[PDB]
Amino acid sequence: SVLTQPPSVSGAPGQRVTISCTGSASNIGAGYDVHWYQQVPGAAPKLLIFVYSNRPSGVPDRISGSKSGTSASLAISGLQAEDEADYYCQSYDDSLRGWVFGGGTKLTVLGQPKAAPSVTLFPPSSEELQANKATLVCLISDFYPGAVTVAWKADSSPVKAGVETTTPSKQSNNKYAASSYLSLTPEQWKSHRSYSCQVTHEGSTVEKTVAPTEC
Amino acid sequence: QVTLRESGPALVKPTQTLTLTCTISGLSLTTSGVCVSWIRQPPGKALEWLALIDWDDDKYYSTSLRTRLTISKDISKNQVVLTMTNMDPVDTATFFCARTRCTSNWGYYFDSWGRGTRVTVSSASTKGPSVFPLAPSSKSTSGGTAALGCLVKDYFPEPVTVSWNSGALTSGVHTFPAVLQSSGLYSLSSVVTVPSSSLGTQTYICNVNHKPSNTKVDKRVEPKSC
Repeated sequence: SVLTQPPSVSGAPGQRVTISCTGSASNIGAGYDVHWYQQVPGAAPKLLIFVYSNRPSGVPDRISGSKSGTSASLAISGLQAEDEADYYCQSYDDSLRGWVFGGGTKLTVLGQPKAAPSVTLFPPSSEELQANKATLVCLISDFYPGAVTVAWKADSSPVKAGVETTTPSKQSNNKYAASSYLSLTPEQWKSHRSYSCQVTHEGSTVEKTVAPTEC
Repeated sequence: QVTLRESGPALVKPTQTLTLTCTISGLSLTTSGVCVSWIRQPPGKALEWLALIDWDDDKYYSTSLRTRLTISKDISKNQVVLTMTNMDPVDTATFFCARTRCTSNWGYYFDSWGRGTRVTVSSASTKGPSVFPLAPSSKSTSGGTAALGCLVKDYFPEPVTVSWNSGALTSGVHTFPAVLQSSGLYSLSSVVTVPSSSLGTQTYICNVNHKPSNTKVDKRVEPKSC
């Protein structure tokens, strides 16, 4: 994304959080207005802040916007349960000649203890290799807030192609779960020293690794 | 009271052309200063602006998708139409139309949004899953448990169900939500957390039932060996 947001921000009721939106000289630095949108899961986005800091009808003043340099920021004082949602900054970029959004920030209003994910990574099965296919399976469970980012590596090199990752969904215990899958040829799987799944939960990145020589 | 409502097909097949319609009420598309945009949102991903049309017939497009898009206005019906050519399953997304403030005295932002409409790009083919064992290690862990499972790959449509040992094993079972893949097929995994001490002696079988294709699979999951 041309505009960069943290994937997750969280606070308890009554706390203040801020969401940064970092751009560049082709958008926020060029003076193109920054706006913010709020999106409750299940619904369409709504305008929350326009021209940096103006609030539409119905948006409370504990929600504030600002701009400095190549960045913008959304502050929410006094978190209320209704603030739990995804938030997007938006501007214009004159190198791409188009309206651009940030990647989005899930704001969780904490209602239970924070919990780090359990991550399990499986290599391709011998049966799948015998069908001339290979899938790595990265399973992520029991985490709260319900927001993660997943990346993959072959040896030490980032791998972007062949990646399919779910959005976090609520479990019975009201913690969250997600999964990510990496599709490879059997030849790639056998040719690298190892492959890793990297799971980032509020700034904490844990990496699980599997190798074709692990038996 | 400006309102916008999207309409169009829920399902489109690959390479086909998608036509979406935005009906605007309470505001005339002929009025100076009135613009409307289309924005898409792939499942679980960020918003992405696609196109804008103004009260002159001025048309603006994402520079990355320009050659696939056309935006048009039907003044008779007060509607803005999006056409997007050569649909692929990677294009599955919710599409929104939004009244866009469009002029220097106001700003350039998405003021009033439609509710959105989901377009899924997929074939007409039902397809059952391939099921593969996710073998557990017998290696020591702090907790004395190991995870084993079954990968349920490349099926369509949802749903699928997974049981373990014909329903006799329910404790420690976690069947994950499915992923909709770039191919337009689904995959999911079901894992069981079991005692490592049992890996040599208990049998574990996952039973997959994909009722839409009438495919049933039993797969024995055996521990890793060397």
